[PDB]
Amino acid sequence: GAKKSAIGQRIVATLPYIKQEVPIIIVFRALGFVSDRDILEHIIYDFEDPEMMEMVKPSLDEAFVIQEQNVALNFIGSRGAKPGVTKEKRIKYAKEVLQKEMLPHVGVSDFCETKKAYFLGYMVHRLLLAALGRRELDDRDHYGNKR
Amino acid sequence: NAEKLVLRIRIMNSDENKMDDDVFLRCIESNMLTDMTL
Amino acid sequence: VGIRFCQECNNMLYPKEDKENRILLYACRNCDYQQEADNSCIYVNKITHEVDELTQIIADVSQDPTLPRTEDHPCQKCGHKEAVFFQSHSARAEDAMRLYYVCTAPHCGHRWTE
Amino acid sequence: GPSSQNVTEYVVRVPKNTTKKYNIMAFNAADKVNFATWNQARLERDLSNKPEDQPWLLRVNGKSGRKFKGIKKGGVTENTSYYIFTQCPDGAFEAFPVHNWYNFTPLARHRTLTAEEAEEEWERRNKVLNHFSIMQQR
Amino acid sequence: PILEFLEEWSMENLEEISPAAIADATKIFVNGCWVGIHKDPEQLMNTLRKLRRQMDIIVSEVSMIRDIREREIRIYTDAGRICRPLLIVEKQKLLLK
Amino acid sequence: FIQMSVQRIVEDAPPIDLQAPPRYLLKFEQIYLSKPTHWERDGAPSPMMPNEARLRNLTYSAPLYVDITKTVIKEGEEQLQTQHQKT
Amino acid sequence: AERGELDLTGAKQNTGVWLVKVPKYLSQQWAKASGRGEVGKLRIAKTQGRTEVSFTLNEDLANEHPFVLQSVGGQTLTVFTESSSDKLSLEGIVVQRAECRPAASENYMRLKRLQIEESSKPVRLSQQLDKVVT
Ligand SMILES: [Zn+2]
Ligand SMILES: [Zn+2]
Repeated sequence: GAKKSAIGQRIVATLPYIKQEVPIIIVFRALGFVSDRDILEHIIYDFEDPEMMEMVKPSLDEAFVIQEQNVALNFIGSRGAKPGVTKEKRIKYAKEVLQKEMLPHVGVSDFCETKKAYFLGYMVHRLLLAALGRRELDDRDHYGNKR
Repeated sequence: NAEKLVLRIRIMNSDENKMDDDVFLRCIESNMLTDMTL
Repeated sequence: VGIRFCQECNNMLYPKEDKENRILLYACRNCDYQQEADNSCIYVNKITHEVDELTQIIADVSQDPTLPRTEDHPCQKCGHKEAVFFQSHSARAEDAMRLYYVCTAPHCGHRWTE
Repeated sequence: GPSSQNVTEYVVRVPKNTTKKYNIMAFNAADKVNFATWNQARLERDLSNKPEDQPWLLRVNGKSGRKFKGIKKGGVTENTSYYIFTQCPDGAFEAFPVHNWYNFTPLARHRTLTAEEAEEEWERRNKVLNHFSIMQQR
Repeated sequence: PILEFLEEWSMENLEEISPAAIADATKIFVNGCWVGIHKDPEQLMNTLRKLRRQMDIIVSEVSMIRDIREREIRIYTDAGRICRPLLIVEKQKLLLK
Repeated sequence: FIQMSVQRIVEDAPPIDLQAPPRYLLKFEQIYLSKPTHWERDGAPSPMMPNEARLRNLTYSAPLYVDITKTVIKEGEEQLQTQHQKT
Repeated sequence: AERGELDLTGAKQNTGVWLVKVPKYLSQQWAKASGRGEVGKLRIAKTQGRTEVSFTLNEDLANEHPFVLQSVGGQTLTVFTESSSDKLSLEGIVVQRAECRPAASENYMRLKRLQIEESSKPVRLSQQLDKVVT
């Protein structure tokens, strides 16, 4: 597309109990990280790497409109499997989804958003390395990935 | 003769004289890289 | 190449042009903030991307016991005879057979390729 | 001089109880927080949930100044404790346990797009023109 | 017991660090959870290996993996991991005598 | 599984809260297992040997018991806490 | 001047404080009495181009704790307190971070093992029952 190939390749997230995926940056907005620098700090640990910074540009533009945590939570709640009757209930549902359903192994406590942002950023960071070719793709057959 | 081969591109003068003067180059740059056939 | 962040809301700064002065300006979005651009390059991509692997190589790899070690390539920085050699083995290269050497002397993470 | 070999030793005191609790306030380095302009500030519990188990809201210089939100550290220090040493005239260090750890980040102030407004932009999210212009119209 | 020991040693919790410090340090993962970062990965692995071999805090079935290139230490304690006994070799010699 | 997982599963289960307004709570704490037992027609328990299970087409199963504590509140500033040991 | 106002006087004086990470046993011993007004002495030794921090445990308390400093330029830390009379104040700004480590290495794990075992007491396990419940 004209503008489709200009921004590049954008990253989305398929969170549980959501019918349709959401932009990755939106999930960071919901977790409480609003500014781009705060979000990118959890994804790119070395700002001196121009290659990594470009990979996240299309993702930032996709979620440019959403600029507040409550706005982001409503967007996540709006796409929930059981959309809320009102906007306030949508935010509560989205908060519950991220609180327990998203990355539960990281934590389920009400104050684990920071830990979930780091791991989610690590998931994005790992994806960028695969996209950049810096790290080899995981092997399903590798038996240390099995239980 | 120069060790580096270069090709400078700029938008038409008539349009300069609607989408975006900056983003449009990226659309052209991406479009020319793949869609254009040499 | 340089990525700039707003000084008010710590958001991304995108390039913008002021017709009044005809000088590149990095203007924050949703922040009515502007900055004086100096690089003059807003976007650059290298299709060949001949990015040096030595920059990517981490000196800690010299502690890997699974890497081969050669005494025939002494370190230039310190002269340590022992060195640990390996291949990049990273995608986008299409030809990964050259060896990169890392000095095994502690505190000397010198990296070189022959 | 004496500073080249100065040795200082002070007594450590641990009062059983204090009227005021001690907690850590953390600011990110990139925030460039400066207290010179902090003429006035307000710290209170949030009202979004609508108390002791809710986030803390920090406001500086009223609405004009920057606003920060503090969140309790989810990770508990079951195997760790934190103490702060404060200089006193008696010359003996005093250590107070950290009741809580709070992380504060700045909150940007501007005409942020509302939830209803974001719905319209969702139509053009895939295809949008002149990202700068979207804020100007609002 | 692994997390308690890691906190005692020079491992900084994720909450109590600035993101600028994560670049040089190695991420510490326990059962897939990024517990924190550590500035001396080599010494930690030697200490972690020593404890497991002495069976002090780390049980025999706990596997510690250091990805030197990726600057990551992965500690796995969950079930379902297939392992086998191997003789330890130090300085090109068997510890079995 | 028997020594840890079963007990953890019972412990991790949320307490049962019921409202009528009298309020009822059920909390399960301790798990007990008896040796594999078989009950005769008369109802007399007896240890079940694996060969007898094989011969008589029985299931080699051990009875499972759980200590249940029940607390009831009847908005009368009184609380009654009754525990059923080895349910 | 209001209830929510923060007494930022401590920030004005630029008072410096030290953040120290210590294990539980050291604090647990302090928590034992916690009212004698004394738990030990903090000794700091400085040389021409090196500084070392160490702490000594009180003899009565027992019946060496070397300290390692950490960089504080990567994060700015401040200390504030909330008064019971609803009067918040800022004690000061953290200027240095330190951590406490155990002098012993082998027998120290023995104390840790006891703590791990002690914290395992609430860990309930299924109990074999000799006689079927009747
Ligand atoms: Zn801005
Ligand atoms: Zn060398």
